[PDB]
Amino acid sequence: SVYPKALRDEYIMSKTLGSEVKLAFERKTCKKVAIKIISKPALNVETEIEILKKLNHPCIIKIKNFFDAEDYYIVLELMEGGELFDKVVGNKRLKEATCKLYFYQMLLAVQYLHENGIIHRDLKPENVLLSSQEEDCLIKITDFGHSKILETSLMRTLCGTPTYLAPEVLVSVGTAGYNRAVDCWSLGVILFICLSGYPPFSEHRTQVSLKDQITSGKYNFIPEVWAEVSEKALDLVKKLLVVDPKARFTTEEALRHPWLQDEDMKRKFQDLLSEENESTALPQVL
Ligand SMILES: NC(=O)c1ccc(-c2cc(-c3scc4c3OCCO4)cnc2N)cc1
Repeated sequence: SVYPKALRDEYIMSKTLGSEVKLAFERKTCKKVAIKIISKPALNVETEIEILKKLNHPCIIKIKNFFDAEDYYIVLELMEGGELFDKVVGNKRLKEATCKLYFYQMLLAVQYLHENGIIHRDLKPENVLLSSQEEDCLIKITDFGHSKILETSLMRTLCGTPTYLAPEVLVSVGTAGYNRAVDCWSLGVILFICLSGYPPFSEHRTQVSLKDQITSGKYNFIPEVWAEVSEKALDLVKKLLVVDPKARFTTEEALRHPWLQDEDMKRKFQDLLSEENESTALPQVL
């Protein structure tokens, strides 16, 4: 098959980056972009586009253009560093200071989403992108297909008498409003993987079921591997891998954790930030 005419009109398509995501060039600027192809569905796409249009944050990918045709085409910022996944697969591990730089950006991004009433719901190494091939770089969150936009139903229900209201609804009031905490769990797992080169929950060399490990919260701790890692880092992971969503660390609490009170790391991030902004900085009023 071929690409839609409206797309071909503005962009020159190119190689596959991930088998789907393609490299392409905007004709007007000769600049590199990334184009995500979603085969026809509608719903996930509708929300993803609507989310990407309204969000504006350095650690969240930006949408440049959209094409609704034989298939869906979403035009995004090209992230040259690729997926974080490819940096941690094959038991590869990142140096702790890099985990801190990356994770700090993940936390800001996800905090920003929660502030804006959005739950990602699919945080994984694959949906985290690096801006460059340098190991010191900006990261951006991607893939909002599974996202949720924020209990209004329950809220309406609590107005008025529960004369006819079922018990399980009232019981659900306790935990109502903590859906965002699933993102913090996911962050916890990502941080674990990054620090250790291996996953906290798997079926490899174990007879307890994946489900069971997770609900129990008994992650596979391998002291050999973790001796390399700080006690501060490990502590943060522990407060994110908390089974009770009400007790689990929020992004704010993670951001205040001692492991993240690291002025050098922050400085380096600011550095990479303004360096990215140089491209677009208009002179301003003194
Ligand atoms: N699942 C998604 O929504 C999504 C969106 C954008 C990207 C993305 C990937 C890349 C990649 S992947 C492997 C690469 C590469 O670029 C450098 C060469 O090697 C680049 N930009 C993107 N926006 C992935 C998934």
